[PDB]
Amino acid sequence: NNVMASSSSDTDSDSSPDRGLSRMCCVYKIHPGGNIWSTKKGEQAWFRRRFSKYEVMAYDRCNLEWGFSGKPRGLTFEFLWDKEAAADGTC
Repeated sequence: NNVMASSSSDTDSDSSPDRGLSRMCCVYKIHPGGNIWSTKKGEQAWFRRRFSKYEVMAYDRCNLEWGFSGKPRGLTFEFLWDKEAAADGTC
């Protein structure tokens, strides 16, 4: 037919949703702009932008759910890393 290669799953999720002591959050890089933005998995975050805040909740497997916020299309969400929140519990 055609040379088909193996489409492996790069983004695989072997992660505990939250460990309490280690409240893991997803850290992304928002483009354009180059804004480092993180969202704590399991809770809702608000994407603070120039003239707007967008309600969005981060899932356990690291993926977002944008609410009625209706954030702009054409933005690039580059997943940087999975990290834990700060000592106060926020990321």
